[PDB]
Amino acid sequence: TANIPNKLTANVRTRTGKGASRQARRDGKVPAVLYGHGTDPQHLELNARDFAAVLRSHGTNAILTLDIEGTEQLALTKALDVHPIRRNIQHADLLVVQRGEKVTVEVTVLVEGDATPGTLVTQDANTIEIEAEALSIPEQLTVSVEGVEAGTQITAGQISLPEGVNLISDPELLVVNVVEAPSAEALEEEGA
Amino acid sequence: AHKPVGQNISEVRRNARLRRHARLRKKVAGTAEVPRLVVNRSARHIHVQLVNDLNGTTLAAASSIEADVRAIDGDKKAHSVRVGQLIAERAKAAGVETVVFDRGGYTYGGRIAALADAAREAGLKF
Amino acid sequence: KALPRLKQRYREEIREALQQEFNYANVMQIPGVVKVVVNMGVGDAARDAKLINGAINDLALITGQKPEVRRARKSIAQFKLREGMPIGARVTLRGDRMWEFLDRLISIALPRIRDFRGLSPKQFDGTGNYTFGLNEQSMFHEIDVDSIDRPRGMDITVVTTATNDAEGRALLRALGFPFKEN
Amino acid sequence: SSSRNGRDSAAQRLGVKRFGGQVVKAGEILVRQRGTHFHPGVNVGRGGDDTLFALAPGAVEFGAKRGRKTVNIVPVARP
Amino acid sequence: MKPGIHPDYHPVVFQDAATGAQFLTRSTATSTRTIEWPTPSGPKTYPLIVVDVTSDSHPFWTGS
Amino acid sequence: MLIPRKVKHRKQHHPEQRGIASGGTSVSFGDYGIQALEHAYITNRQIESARIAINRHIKRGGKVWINIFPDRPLTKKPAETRMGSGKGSPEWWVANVKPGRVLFELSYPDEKTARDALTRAIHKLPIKARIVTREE
RNA sequence: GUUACGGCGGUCCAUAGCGGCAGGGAAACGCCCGGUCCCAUCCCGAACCCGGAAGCUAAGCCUGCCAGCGCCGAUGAUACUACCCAUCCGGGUGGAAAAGUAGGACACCGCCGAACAC
Repeated sequence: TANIPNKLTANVRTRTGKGASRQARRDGKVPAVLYGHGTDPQHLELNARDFAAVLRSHGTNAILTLDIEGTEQLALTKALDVHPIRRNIQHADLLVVQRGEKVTVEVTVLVEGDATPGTLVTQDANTIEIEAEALSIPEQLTVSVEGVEAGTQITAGQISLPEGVNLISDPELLVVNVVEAPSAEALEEEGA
Repeated sequence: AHKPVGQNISEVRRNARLRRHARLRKKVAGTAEVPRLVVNRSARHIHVQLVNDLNGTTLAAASSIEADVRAIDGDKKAHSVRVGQLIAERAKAAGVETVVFDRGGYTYGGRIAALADAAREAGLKF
Repeated sequence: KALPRLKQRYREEIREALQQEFNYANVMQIPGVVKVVVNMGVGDAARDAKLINGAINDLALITGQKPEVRRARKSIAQFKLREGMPIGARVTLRGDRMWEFLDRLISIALPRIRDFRGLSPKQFDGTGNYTFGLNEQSMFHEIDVDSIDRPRGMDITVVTTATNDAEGRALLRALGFPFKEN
Repeated sequence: SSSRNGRDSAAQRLGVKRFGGQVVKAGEILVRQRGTHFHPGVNVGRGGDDTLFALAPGAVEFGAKRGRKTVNIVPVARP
Repeated sequence: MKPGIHPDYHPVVFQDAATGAQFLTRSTATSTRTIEWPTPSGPKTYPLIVVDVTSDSHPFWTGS
Repeated sequence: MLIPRKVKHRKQHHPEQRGIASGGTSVSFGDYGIQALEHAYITNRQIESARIAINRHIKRGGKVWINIFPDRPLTKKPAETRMGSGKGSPEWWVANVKPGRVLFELSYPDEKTARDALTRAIHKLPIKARIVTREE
């Protein structure tokens, strides 16, 4: 897991409020917050294009090697604040990180699926809770569904992991449900 | 790996006592010129206090543990009687004549009542 | 200055045997019967308000104490039942009177049931409280069994500080309830 | 072809009448209320209709006593 | 337990009429429900009750 | 048809058409969703028309979720009656739909057919809308 | 003054609760023995009450541990909003949530009494 923590120039904020924040978003930045066991909550402005490149590249949970005030820092993206319509990025929380730490994480699965003909898939869940190392978070829990038949409830305690990564969502979950496929006459009797 | 099931009557009796004592306490008040006479009973011995509930402070005290009160020979009731004597003397030294009587979550009669009646006899106004 | 049979027996043998069986640290953990309970649901309260008095008289003659008359706190009209209609009598038994009652029951009446094969070991609950039931009162020689005008059965239940069914059955065995030994 | 509704009941002028800080005489009415939304504390009394009133002059303090909003009266400083 | 009197309470001797393995003990069974023959089985004398049947005369788990 | 089996209060005010969505701004159970952009009241018959539009365009197998239910009535009153004299009776049932909100979610393999189906179901509704993938 | 003690109280009353683990009984808190005397059960000395100290810290209770069931909870952003600008849209100065997050927390404080001591 040879990750390249993306680098980003961030500058501390003068003004902290709604007017300033809208002016910032307008200019083309994104406000952001930094905290953790740093215990010194910093308020930053990132640049949205660079931030979006970083996310689109390495998934949403993606470590960062920031540059604050000339000094550099290490952070993880804990939470995003998105707009529904425009689908901008309004605000970003950032958890400081030392190397070798155990922080809980929530990543996305990937259904690589080609099934039997009489088969349909149903993704009951996207997001699974994990603890891992700092530099070693995945991007995609690949789950494969091929050769299988009708009902095969892929439990959560069935996915293949890295070495040194732990599942913390309960192993009861239906991540997938392989339904007996519908009839064209069954599609008349669903939601009427 | 033996394990119990539920409530013992010690717990029942205790929490019921606290229940009815803090029921009663709604009507009783405290003040340094009219304090509250709390009683706290056990099977063996007994304890009492004069309480000021304006500051949750205490002005007098007594109990049937002190050897000078164990120097009684007679019944539990007589221990209680001499206790009432001592607290009358002490209260009227520290400067309290009138009080109320909190039965502390116990029934009136027996040792409580004989205490209080000895105190009424020996001067306290209640 | 007196001792009932079952209680002397209890303090002599049974505590010892349960100690030698279950190996408690404190003897306070030893199981001990507390009380005995009796109930009679008349059920025809809305049709005979006089069988109630009959049952009261029977349990009086049987237990030597005036029962309690349990009222109906709820009103369920599918049975005619209304708030306060007396449906049943109930008696509590504690102490020497209890031990005497168990002596009599085990030694006179239960050896007078018709084709008594055995009381189940499965009338327990959670920890060992034995809740059985009698169809008729035609059995206690205590009763004047000439005057009875109807069957008026009852329901008995025996409660103990035992913590589980194994200790309960073992104790009641040592005390001499005719379980179905299985 | 009728609207069988239409009725209503005239008011009763409930609520707080002497808020925090004010000076109140004796027997004055702090709050009118149906239930004990606000309970009495010290130097305060209850009515028949669960009204509250003052028993001793002073000034108000809407504090809580074990989860329940109370009303109190404190001693003014004599001039 | 108390006034509003209960039935009366006196001892009893349940004389085993099966094989002579009798019983005798304090009870609430007396004027209420007792039999004649005040036979002292002990230091005192108190009523007796013929025992038509019992345990040691009733084949069951405790008896054959 | 979609209706509730019983409502407590069967004569309600008109819902509000002010504000943006708080929930249902994220595809949940399928792959290809519909998202609104305007404010509107969507009824029972519209949603029936739309689900039928989808099932007659996939026709075999592939699932359809409806994250809306008409649980707020509206009151017509009978015809040619002067205003006044009460409040009419409920006749059709709407769901309010604030912008950002998601209505439908499909699960069919090929995006071609799926996008086309959702478009046919969009043209059965009063709102401007758009199509969504579960991705960011 | 002080210890794994008891009792009465308080906190704008769960930061204090529930559950699990270990552990304590000197004087005290207790449980327990029995209904002679006051007194009591809508029946029962079970409870309340009385008379004592054979027995055990098993339980109650107190002490430490477990952040797991529950609770508390920010900064910053957002929603909403007062006022103003603005031909519909939208915007600026100020105020500012809920949720979420980081985290916290197996309470704190006061008085008398004991035991312990110079």
